[PDB]
Amino acid sequence: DTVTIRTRKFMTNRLLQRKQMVIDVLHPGKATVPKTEIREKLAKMYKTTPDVIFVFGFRTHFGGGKTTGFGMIYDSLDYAKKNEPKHRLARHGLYEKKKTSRKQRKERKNRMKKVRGTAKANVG
Amino acid sequence: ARGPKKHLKRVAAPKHWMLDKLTGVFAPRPSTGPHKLRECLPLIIFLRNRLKYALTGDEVKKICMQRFIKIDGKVRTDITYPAGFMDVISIDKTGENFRLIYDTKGRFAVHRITPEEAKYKLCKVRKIFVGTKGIPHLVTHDARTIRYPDPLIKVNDTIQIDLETGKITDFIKFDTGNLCMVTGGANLGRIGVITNRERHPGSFDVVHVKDANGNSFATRLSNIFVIGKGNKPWISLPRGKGIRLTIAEERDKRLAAKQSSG
Amino acid sequence: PVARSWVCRKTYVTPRRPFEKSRLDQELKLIGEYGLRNKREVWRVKFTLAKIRKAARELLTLDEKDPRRLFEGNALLRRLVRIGVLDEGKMKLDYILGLKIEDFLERRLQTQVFKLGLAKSIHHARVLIRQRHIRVRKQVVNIPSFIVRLDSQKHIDFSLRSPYGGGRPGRVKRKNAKKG
RNA sequence: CUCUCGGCCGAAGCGUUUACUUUGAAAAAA
RNA sequence: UGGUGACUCUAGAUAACCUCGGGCCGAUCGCACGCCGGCGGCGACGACCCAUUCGAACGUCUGCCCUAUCAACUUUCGAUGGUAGUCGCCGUGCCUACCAUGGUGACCACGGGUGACGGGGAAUCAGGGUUCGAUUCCGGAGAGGGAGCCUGAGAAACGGCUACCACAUCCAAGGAAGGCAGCAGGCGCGCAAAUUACCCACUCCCGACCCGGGGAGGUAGUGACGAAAAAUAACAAUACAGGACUCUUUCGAGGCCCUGUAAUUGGAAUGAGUCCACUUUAAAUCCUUUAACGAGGAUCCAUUGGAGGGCAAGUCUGGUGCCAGCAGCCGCGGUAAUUCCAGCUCCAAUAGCGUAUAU
RNA sequence: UACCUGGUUGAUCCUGCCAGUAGCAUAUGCUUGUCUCAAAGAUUAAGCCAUGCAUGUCUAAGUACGCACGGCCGGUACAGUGAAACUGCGAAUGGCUCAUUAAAUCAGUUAUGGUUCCUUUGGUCGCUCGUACUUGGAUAACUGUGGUAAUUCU
Ligand SMILES: [Mg+2]
Ligand SMILES: [Mg+2]
Ligand SMILES: [Mg+2]
Ligand SMILES: [Mg+2]
Ligand SMILES: [Mg+2]
Ligand SMILES: [Mg+2]
Ligand SMILES: [Mg+2]
Ligand SMILES: [Mg+2]
Ligand SMILES: [Mg+2]
Ligand SMILES: [Mg+2]
Ligand SMILES: [Mg+2]
Ligand SMILES: [Mg+2]
Ligand SMILES: [Mg+2]
Ligand SMILES: [Mg+2]
Ligand SMILES: [Mg+2]
Ligand SMILES: [Mg+2]
Ligand SMILES: [Mg+2]
Ligand SMILES: [Mg+2]
Ligand SMILES: [Mg+2]
Ligand SMILES: [Mg+2]
Ligand SMILES: [Mg+2]
Ligand SMILES: [Mg+2]
Ligand SMILES: [Mg+2]
Ligand SMILES: [Mg+2]
Ligand SMILES: [Mg+2]
Ligand SMILES: [Mg+2]
Ligand SMILES: [Mg+2]
Ligand SMILES: [Mg+2]
Ligand SMILES: [Mg+2]
Ligand SMILES: [Mg+2]
Ligand SMILES: [Mg+2]
Ligand SMILES: [Mg+2]
Ligand SMILES: [Mg+2]
Ligand SMILES: [Mg+2]
Ligand SMILES: [Mg+2]
Ligand SMILES: [Mg+2]
Ligand SMILES: [Mg+2]
Ligand SMILES: [Mg+2]
Ligand SMILES: [Mg+2]
Ligand SMILES: [Mg+2]
Ligand SMILES: [Mg+2]
Ligand SMILES: [Mg+2]
Ligand SMILES: [Mg+2]
Repeated sequence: DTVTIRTRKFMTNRLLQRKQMVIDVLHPGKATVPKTEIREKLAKMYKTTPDVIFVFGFRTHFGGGKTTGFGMIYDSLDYAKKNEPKHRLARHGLYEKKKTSRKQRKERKNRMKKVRGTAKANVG
Repeated sequence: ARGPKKHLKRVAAPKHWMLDKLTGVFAPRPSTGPHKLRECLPLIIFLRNRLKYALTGDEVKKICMQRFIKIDGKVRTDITYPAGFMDVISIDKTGENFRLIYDTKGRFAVHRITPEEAKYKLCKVRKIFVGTKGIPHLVTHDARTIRYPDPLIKVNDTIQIDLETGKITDFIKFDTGNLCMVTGGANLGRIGVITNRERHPGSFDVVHVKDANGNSFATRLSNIFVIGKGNKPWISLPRGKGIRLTIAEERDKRLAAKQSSG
Repeated sequence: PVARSWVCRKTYVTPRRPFEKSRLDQELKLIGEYGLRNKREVWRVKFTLAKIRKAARELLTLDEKDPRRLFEGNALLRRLVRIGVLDEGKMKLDYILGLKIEDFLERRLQTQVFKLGLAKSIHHARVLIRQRHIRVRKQVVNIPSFIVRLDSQKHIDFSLRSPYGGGRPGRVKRKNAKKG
């Protein structure tokens, strides 16, 4: 019941189709507030929906009073999918990374380097 | 080292970029262009470190690939494009225009200009040569060559270029009494009236310049840029009007602002 | 090449003569009177005072109208007045040479916590600070060697999340109340 | 320091040349 | 015509030339589509030349350690200069032909050595100095040792090629393939130095490129190199060695203040740990934030060196008896050892402190 | 913090060194609870290396007749996604190390009026009086026959 959100800095990135701000969270007696509900607070504060709000970099100060992070509110979900880094979309479930490792791909590449044209597709 | 170098160490980057130490090993390494590497401001530095429109380099690339940034009226999608002195950066999507003008402390200040003033620029002339069936040619500090210039235009003069067409509209001759900015050295960013120029044949020429507050300083001739005819500049000056405060008066001004705050 | 910084300093210096009665006695007096952990804290304070005295001595030999002397002397005097070591009525450069080690030791958070009555001893003050019971303004300060600024002195409270300030009983009180 | 040029000054020499001293400029970042 | 301090510069005029191993003078792609029978808007590639940027390469001036048990050196095979050329991207003995006899040196030439890559810098330092700089920035060099090349704007490139020298792999004995002073890792050498980990999320680089790649780089692991902060207890009550303070006449009184045997009591406060959840992050870990548990020998138990002098702290006790040993130096030990071996006590620094070596 | 102390003599004052004292770097010993930074096969062997990785790259816009997918319509030359291959660019940067090197390297200062320069940027690109409503031959990918114990061979 006692969790306050304030936004210190604020700018409208018209070129990146969003609003970017610094968020400070007041939670005097609780753990660091989860991102999922900071998103709800931001959506209610800015009269948007939580699906276009991306928050990150939340660091809690010594003594346990406040947390500070950054937030973006996109004009639309398609703009967010165009402009957001892929890992932040994966946090919201909108993106999935490939399951291969660096070693797997590197060894496959160096194996393919030993064969001529179509046989390159026959090694994996 | 065989062949040209393609990297730039962060600690080896020019100091006026105001780059920190712990963000990375490397620096943006400006692309080859109209301005020298040491005297330019790469597009990424301006768009990310200065204006805070982007948080990372990838965001700067995303901004530039939508063709929103124009440098002197032309769309520039290269994020390491060297933008230098008197360049005009236009962002139509958000609708602002900047002119890269040195601040008093020798750094490119964020200086917003009106869209009327973003239609032209001033260029120092570097050389004049006749070629190709007796056609004269001018070369500016911006690496643009203009054929058929006014016969009165001599070296070390200043020409006003209409960015849309690229032609000369008027000019200021290099003479005592004309306003100038220092574009290099210890007095970089300082604005004053030219007092006297002493010639040393076979060597560098020294130009003496007096501020609006009465302070005088010398520079080399290659470090002088004619800004206006007489006391009146032909462009808008940054918030600091080109005068340098000593550290004492700067501290006094800061303290006065602190006292008046709140 | 890496993206790391390697600037670091030693905050103290060691005395040249390891065993001498007068120095040992004076250091022990300071340790007992200000509740210090060891002699390294005394030598740390001594080193800061020595650096300040060296800077002042460098400035004194300069000309009075020298702009560098005026600038850094003003900065040094304002820093010393700001932490409470110097008096505003004694804001001349030579008075810096009159400062003692006890002046810098009196501005620690430990001694100020003891002087304000939040603790009944200097050692109780140290354990109170290290146990997160003490706050300066709104920030809970955990470091005994926290030089209290002159403006920051009036805001030293009991850290309202602590049992002494915020009225929440600790481990021992809760366990002993459960035994009832 | 003066005799000449250009608008009382700006120019020109050369006072044997310096060393020295003071100033100014140019001088990577760390 | 224009320019420079200074052109044999720039431009102009004339007579020719213009390499078959040729110089430019568009036979290229995409998107919108149009107008008046033909004209066209945006771009992308390409291109001789000029300028510009990024350079690079030669030069100018001054500056380098030790050594004379190195005093004369270079010049017949260029040493110094002149003339003409060759080659080179160009200025040049760069090389050639012909000439001249020059050029350097006690102001240290030439030769030798260096545990010599050079700087920015580092340690110490009153002032002056001495020493270090392989090491993340700049410059140079090299890719086992020499040498020679192709391609290319740019290598005399070695994660390109061709040989020889030294090593060395597979072989069916005919042949083939090599280069970790890249990241990990192994051997060897040693007094002496970490994981055959995760990732392109950040900084930037490359490419035809908003998209791919990057052991550059970032993140963890090991890590007492070193630097910063900083626990190992605090308080109250007793009881007192007790002390000061205090009246009284000595006791006493003095119950104000302090210290400590306190294996005397007593509740309070905590984080080291264990551990949900957040937060962190590319994914994590750590730190920070917060539940729950978590301290009386609070055994949740601080060490390393010393105790004759230098130099701080025991001529206390037991053992040994010029032995064993200590001792940087002076010295201690031969039956009452302030010095050895121990117990107790004490003191110096303290999460650190001894020792060897360079300075 | 501009500092000294023990040791030659029966005793003294000197010279003078030895020893002590503090810092800094390497190694090593004993010890080690929290937390933030952080050096790290330089020294001896620029000694030798198993194994894996460290340099690749496509836009709307050079070349697509791989059904490998997918058509929409099915003669609409060429829908689109697109492996491969040709073409172009990069691979001369970065990283490592310190063997060589003693006016050499390097540093500051100057010069190129004595040269080269991919790229980016601007100029120039009907300036020349002499089949075009589009020219020619290949080669790769692909399809098929193979050789060698063996290679990123062909
Ligand atoms: Mg390199
Ligand atoms: Mg010149
Ligand atoms: Mg510097
Ligand atoms: Mg010649
Ligand atoms: Mg000759
Ligand atoms: Mg000859
Ligand atoms: Mg060597
Ligand atoms: Mg050296
Ligand atoms: Mg080195
Ligand atoms: Mg070495
Ligand atoms: Mg280097
Ligand atoms: Mg090489
Ligand atoms: Mg080797
Ligand atoms: Mg080679
Ligand atoms: Mg290799
Ligand atoms: Mg290489
Ligand atoms: Mg290795
Ligand atoms: Mg061994
Ligand atoms: Mg070690
Ligand atoms: Mg990346
Ligand atoms: Mg990528
Ligand atoms: Mg690395
Ligand atoms: Mg671990
Ligand atoms: Mg050690
Ligand atoms: Mg430490
Ligand atoms: Mg903790
Ligand atoms: Mg002991
Ligand atoms: Mg003993
Ligand atoms: Mg002793
Ligand atoms: Mg003593
Ligand atoms: Mg010893
Ligand atoms: Mg002894
Ligand atoms: Mg004698
Ligand atoms: Mg004697
Ligand atoms: Mg000594
Ligand atoms: Mg010692
Ligand atoms: Mg922990
Ligand atoms: Mg190394
Ligand atoms: Mg080695
Ligand atoms: Mg290819
Ligand atoms: Mg290119
Ligand atoms: Mg290439
Ligand atoms: Mg061009």
